[PDB]
Amino acid sequence: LAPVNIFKAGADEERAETARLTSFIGAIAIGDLVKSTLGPKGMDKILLSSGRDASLMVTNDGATILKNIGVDNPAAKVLVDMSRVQDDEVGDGTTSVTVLAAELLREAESLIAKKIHPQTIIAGWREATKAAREALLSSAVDHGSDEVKFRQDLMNIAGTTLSSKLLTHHKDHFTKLAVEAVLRLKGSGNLEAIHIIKKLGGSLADSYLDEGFLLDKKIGVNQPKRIENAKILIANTGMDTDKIKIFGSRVRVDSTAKVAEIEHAEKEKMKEKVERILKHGINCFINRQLIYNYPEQLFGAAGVMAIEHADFAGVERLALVTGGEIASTFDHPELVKLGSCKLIEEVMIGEDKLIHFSGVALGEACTIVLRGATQQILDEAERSLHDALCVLAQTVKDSRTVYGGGCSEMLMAHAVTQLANRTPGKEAVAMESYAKALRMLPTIIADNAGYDSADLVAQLRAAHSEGNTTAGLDMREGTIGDMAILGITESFQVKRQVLLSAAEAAEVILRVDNIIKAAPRKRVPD
Amino acid sequence: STLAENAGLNPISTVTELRNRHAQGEKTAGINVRKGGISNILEELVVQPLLVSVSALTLATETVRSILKIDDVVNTR
Amino acid sequence: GKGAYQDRDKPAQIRFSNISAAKAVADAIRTSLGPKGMDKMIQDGKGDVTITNDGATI
Ligand SMILES: Nc1ncnc2c1ncn2[C@@H]1O[C@H](COP(=O)(O)OP(=O)(O)O)[C@@H](O)[C@H]1O
Ligand SMILES: [Mg+2]
Repeated sequence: LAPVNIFKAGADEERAETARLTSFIGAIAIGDLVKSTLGPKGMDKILLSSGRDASLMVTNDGATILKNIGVDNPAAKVLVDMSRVQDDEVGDGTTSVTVLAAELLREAESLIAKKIHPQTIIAGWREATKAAREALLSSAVDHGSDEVKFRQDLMNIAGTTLSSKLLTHHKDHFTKLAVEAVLRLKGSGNLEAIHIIKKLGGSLADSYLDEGFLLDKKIGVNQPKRIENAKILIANTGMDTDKIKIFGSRVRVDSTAKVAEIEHAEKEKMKEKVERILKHGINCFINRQLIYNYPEQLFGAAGVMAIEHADFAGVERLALVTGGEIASTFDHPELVKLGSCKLIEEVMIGEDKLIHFSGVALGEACTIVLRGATQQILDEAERSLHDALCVLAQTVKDSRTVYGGGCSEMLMAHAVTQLANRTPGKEAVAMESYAKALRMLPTIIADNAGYDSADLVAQLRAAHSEGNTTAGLDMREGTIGDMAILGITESFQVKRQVLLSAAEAAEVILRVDNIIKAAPRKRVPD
Repeated sequence: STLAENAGLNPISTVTELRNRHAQGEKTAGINVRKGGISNILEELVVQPLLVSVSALTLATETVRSILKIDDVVNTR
Repeated sequence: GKGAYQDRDKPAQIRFSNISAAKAVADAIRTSLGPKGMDKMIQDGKGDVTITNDGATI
C-alpha cells in the first residue's frame, strides 16, 4: 500500500485477489441459500422480520426469499436483482436461474485457479451459450392448431408448475382451477381481471372458482335484496354533494329566505340528476364513489339496487363480466350500453356477506375463493396460484413447449460438449465447465429426494448421448423414464430466459477486478 | 386422559376401561364426573354437533401437514 | 441403504425445536379443558385484566 492516502476516512478498496474472493463467496452463498427449495421434494423457509413488527411468512418462492433478506455483499445484489426481474418477466424460474449463476461462478473460480485469463473464459462461455440456445430451439414442440392436444398440454404445464409448492397436496383439484380461469380470458393477457379472494376458515380443498362474480360491498337501506333478469348501469360520477361547481363562486344575499330558496334549488338539482339516471330503464346502479343518503332514498323509492364505493378495479372487472360501459353525464340514453345478468343475490361465506352475480353475459373476468386454516397457508396458496396463472398466460400467448425433469439441461450439455470436443486451446476447457454447470440442476433435484444422484445422472447422460432425447428423472420412483409419456412439460420462454439471464449475470460478475466503497451515510442515532 | 386428570380420576384405569367397553359393543360410553366413573353418556344428556369434531380434526391435520414442510429459519428486515 | 450420507443436521434441529414449542403451548393450555377446568387471568402490559376460559382468547 502506497504511503500517501488518496481516500477519505471510511473509504475502502479491494484489488484483484480479494475482489474475486469476495464476489465468489457472496455468489456461492446466495446460491446455496436457495438450493434447498428446488424440485418436487424441496422444503420451505420461515421468514420473520426483526424490524417490520415481527411479520411471519412461510414460503418456497425464490424471489420472495431473496427480496426479503438484508444482503450487503455487492456481488449478491446483482443476483437478487436478476431474480427479481426474472419474476417480473415470466413469473416462473426464479430459483433455477440463481442456482445456475452460482454454479457458473463456482466453476469459474477453479478455472481462474488454473491460471486462465477471464476473457478466455468469457469467450468460451459465449460460444457455449450460442450452441446451447440453438440446441434448445431445435427441440421445441409447437401445438395450438388442435384444441384437445393444446388443452392437454395446458393441464400438463399447470401440473408441472404446481408440483413443487404446497398446492401439490391436491394437485389435480387446483389444476382444474388454473386452466379454466385462464380460458375465461378469451386471449387477453390481463391478469388483473382474475380476482383472488382469500378468507380464513375451512379446508384447502374447499376452494373453488365461481361461475359468476363476487363483490365484497354493501347495498343501501330500503332497497331490494335480490333481482332477477337484471339491467345494470355502471357509472363513475359524483353523488355526494355532486355540485362541485368547480368555479370560485359564492352566495351573497341580504335575507335568510333567499338562502333557503337556494338550498331547495340545490336539492332539486340532485333530484333532476337522479331522474335522468333512471330514464335509462335500469334496476341496478353501480358507482365507484360514495352515494349520499338523499339519492339513496330516491333510488329506494324507485326500487333500484345501488352499489357504492366500488373502486376502479371493481368497475373495470364488472364491465368485463357483464358488458356495459362506464358512463357519465347521462344525457344520451341511446348511446350507452347496459350490462345484463340473470340473478343478483347475497351469499354468506365464513362470517361475511358478499354480492353474487349469476348468469352473466360475457364472463371475461372471474373470481377465485381460497380457503385455509392459517394466514400463511392462504398467502402461500395465492403466491403459487399466481405463478401458475402467469406461466399459463405466457404459454397461451406463445404455444411451444419443451420437456422437463432434466431433459432440457442434458440436451444443452450434450450440445456444448460436442462443440467443446471440436475446438483447440484453453477455450475448450472453459466450454466443458459450462456443461458441468448445466448438469448440476438435475443432480440437485435428485439430491433433494435422497436418490443416488451420481448413478442417475450417469444413466441420463448415457441415454442422451446415444439419441434418447426424451429421457428424464421419474421422481415418484426415482428412475429414468420417458418425459413425453409421463407428461412433464414446460414452456420454451421460461427455459430460454433462465439460460440467457444466468449466462449474462455470470459474465457481468466475472469481469470485475477492483471494488471501491465510499464512506457510508451514518444513521443519526441521537 | 386430560378429562380424567382434571376431574381427579385415575387416567390409566379410566382410559383402559373406556377402550375395553368400546371394544365390545356400545359406543356411547364416557366419563361421568357426577358419578365419578365410566357410564353411558346419553343417559347424562351431554351431546354436541358433529361439525365441531370434524372441523377440529381437519384443521389440526392440515396444520400439522403444513408444519412438516419447513426446514429452515431466516432472519429478515 | 449403503450410501446417501446426510451431511447437514440443521433441518432436524429446526424440526425438533418446532415440535418442542408446539408441545409446550399445548401443555400450557391443557389445564382449561373440561367441565372441571379452571380459568386464567391475563394482565396486559398496559394494565388491563381479563379472566377467561376461552382458548382463542387465552
Ligand atoms: N414431476 C416432476 N418430475 C421431475 N421434475 C420436475 C417435476 N416437477 C417439476 N420438476 C422440475 O423442477 C423444476 C422446477 O423448480 P421449482 O422448484 O418449481 O422452482 P423454479 O421453477 O422457480 O425453479 C423444473 O426444472 C422441473 O424440471
Ligand atoms: Mg417453479
